Amino acid sequence: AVPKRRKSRSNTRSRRSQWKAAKTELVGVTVAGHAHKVPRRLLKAARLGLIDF
Amino acid sequence: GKRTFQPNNRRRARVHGFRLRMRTRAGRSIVSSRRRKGRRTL
Amino acid sequence: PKPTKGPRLGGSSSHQKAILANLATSLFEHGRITTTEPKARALRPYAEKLITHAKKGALHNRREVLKKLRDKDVVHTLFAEIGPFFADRDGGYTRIIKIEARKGDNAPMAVIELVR
Amino acid sequence: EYPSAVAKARFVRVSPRKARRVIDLVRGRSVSDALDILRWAPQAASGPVAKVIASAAANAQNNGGLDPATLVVATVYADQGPTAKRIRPRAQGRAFRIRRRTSHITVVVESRP
RNA sequence: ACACGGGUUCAAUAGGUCAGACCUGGAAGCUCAGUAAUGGGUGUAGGGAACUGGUGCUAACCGGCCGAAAACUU
RNA sequence: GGGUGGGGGAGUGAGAAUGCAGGCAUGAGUAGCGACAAGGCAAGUGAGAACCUUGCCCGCCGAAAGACCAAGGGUUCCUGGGCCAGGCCAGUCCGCCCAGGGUGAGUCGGGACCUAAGGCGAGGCCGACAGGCGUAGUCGAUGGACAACGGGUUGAUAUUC
RNA sequence: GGGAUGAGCUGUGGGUAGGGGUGAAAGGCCAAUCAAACUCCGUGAUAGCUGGUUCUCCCCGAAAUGCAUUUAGGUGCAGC
RNA sequence: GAAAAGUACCCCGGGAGGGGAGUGAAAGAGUACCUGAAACCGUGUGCCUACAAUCCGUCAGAGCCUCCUUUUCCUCUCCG
RNA sequence: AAGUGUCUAAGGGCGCAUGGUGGAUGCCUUGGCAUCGAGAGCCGAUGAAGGACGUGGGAGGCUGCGAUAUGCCUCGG
Repeated sequence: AVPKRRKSRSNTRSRRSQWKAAKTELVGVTVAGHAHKVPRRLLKAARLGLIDF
Repeated sequence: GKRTFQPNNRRRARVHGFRLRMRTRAGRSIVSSRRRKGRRTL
Repeated sequence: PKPTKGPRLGGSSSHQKAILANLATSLFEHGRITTTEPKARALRPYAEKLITHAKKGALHNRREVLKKLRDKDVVHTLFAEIGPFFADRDGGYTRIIKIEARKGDNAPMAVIELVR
Repeated sequence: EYPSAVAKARFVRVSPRKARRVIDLVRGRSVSDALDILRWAPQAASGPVAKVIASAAANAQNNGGLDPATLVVATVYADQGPTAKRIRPRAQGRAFRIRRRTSHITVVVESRP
């Protein structure tokens, strides 16, 4: 079926705003160089070395 | 079977080619028409 | 290895078999192998079982490892060096590490390693 | 009030909604905190956004004579750009349009300790 | 999807490893019989996924976040 | 470039015609991303790599998903660069863009041979004119004579060098 | 699934053309819409039918009846 | 743009793109360029909104923010 | 004990400020349409009109030209 009517910009915007993006960072991680803020997921390959950047 | 339009230089020319348009009077008329309109005629 | 629920890797189960045997071939080649994390999650038990046979070390273990890895020579190395290298560890032969997700599909990549 | 640097990427071929879903992740956050956030954001519009946040911090340093370790992103826009309507042919000879929307990222950084 | 529940080194949470319950059905090799097909021995073998219990080997990683202080009356 | 005063003159006023053109919204970051052949692993280049190159696995076709010709296309061929457009994603690559190069015949296939169906058709009959039909004849291969084979070569041509 | 040495399939080249072609006939096909193709022209056809007709105010302000009608959803005359 | 004087030079970038510089009277004229409408898309900011229906307005209307201000006022009015 | 008392903003609306999209309005113009006036009123087998193919130092297009090919000779300005 088709949209019977167009959306009142209220509803449109109200769930364009539920199109978020996630987050996590683990600041202050000493590696070769100056402490990089790799995410908590990856910090084992941050330590060991198996991470670009 | 499943066929649409079959290209050919021989049939294209032997029908919608100049040397056949000028082979009559309605075709001389048609080349005249397209030369009036200013095309790149045929 | 218990099976996997859900859609098997690659395509169907046959391609999952082939994927696993290939990943284990190159794991017992280089030791350090990058895949996407679900491939490594499927391969860690599978590879650890193969290496259990490796540190067993007998023609029946060779003949039950050659029923996974076709290659005679990577398995020569399995039952030559990788096998005895685990003279101590009872279980725990491989190790997963997290790499950054592959650009182009954001596929969570992981490097699986023979422990040393 | 402040010595606030500026920068703007124009005609980045990244659609502004996809670009703003990443913009909303540095809204008022330290400049290098924001760069260190957009390096790990998978949202794959982090390319342009991080490039121009770093460009703005660089402009601060090199043209406004400021120090990196104080900046903080004050404004980030993702203005519309042109759209370059491609044609996609679909089922039963009906020919549908495909907008090539592009954006203008716009950064303004400040200095406030 | 999210959620929910369990666990995070004082760990049995997943994995591996060991001993099981079970599934299959009698491994490979060697040996002996047989013209041979094949059959007996080593030998409930051998293989093995979920079920059970062990065991600190692998992964839970020397974390990031968000979070109170009440305006007061009979 | 316009005021305002007296006048002349209007393609003079839009909210509708499933109106017309341009732009831009809602659906919506949603469907889809074009077959039930299957991919990866190491290395490289690179700003950037699931897709590009080298390898090695692994797999699918193999009366075709291989190798050739005819038409058809018309440079898509090869070398070099490019990645501001397209490739249903990305691309460092590309049948894309740009430059430049590349197609060699006595024998291959056609015309310098022949003709069938059929076309045209000197004179010609018929038609009111337009035209129609046609003889001699000249075209018309899809067919009939006709002289080259084996191998080597380049980035791209081969019974051609 | 039917046919599959045949009333077979297919290639090349050619012929038949719009009240005409062709049709083992269905009014089927004649370049993706054939009870008469498509295009340019008559042409801006035409419709008693449908839709649309754009700025302001001040005053006045109906009708949906009569008669006739190839006429009854139109119109002419009257009435208002 | 009157004239190309079309942004030398450094800076971020792999490029596009920008920042500063400079040209120009104007960059609020940058080879996406005279003026730059509206739809449309954002950023910020004052109000309101998570017990509540209501062609989405209108009227009555508390409050909250607004600039503006007369003064109790401070008599530093010899400057708000 | 009983009673009262807003603060919230995931996000919406409204208004302002600041932008972007787009290209309307204004003002043009290397373009048309419409007439008036004076001509001229045909070209071609001595090959027309209309073109293909080429021609420039270098790509193409338009234009000029034609293997003598943005040209050749004389007369003039």
